[PDB]
Amino acid sequence: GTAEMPWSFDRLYRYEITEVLEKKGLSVDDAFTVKVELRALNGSILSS
Amino acid sequence: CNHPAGSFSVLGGETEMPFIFDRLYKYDISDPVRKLGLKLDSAGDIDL
Repeated sequence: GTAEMPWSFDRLYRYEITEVLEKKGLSVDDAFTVKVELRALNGSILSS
Repeated sequence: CNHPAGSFSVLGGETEMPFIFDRLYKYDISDPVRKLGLKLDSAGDIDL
């Protein structure tokens, strides 16, 4: 919101990708890219 | 408080590739605490 102190996490956060990578049609060694898209409830897209 | 506890450097130059660290860096400060004598487990009365 607006009234929360600036908080930073201690370390990284994980999400599961093994199934989507294996069903893509490639193994771990191949080089790919990861894109992140934002969607706020305001009704717009923020800065990726 | 004016108690020294240690120091370390950071590598930085204006021609740096913007980067970030994925893990929490760890540093050892046990010895000055031991010298000060307040018990390490009951560290609930210190700050840095």
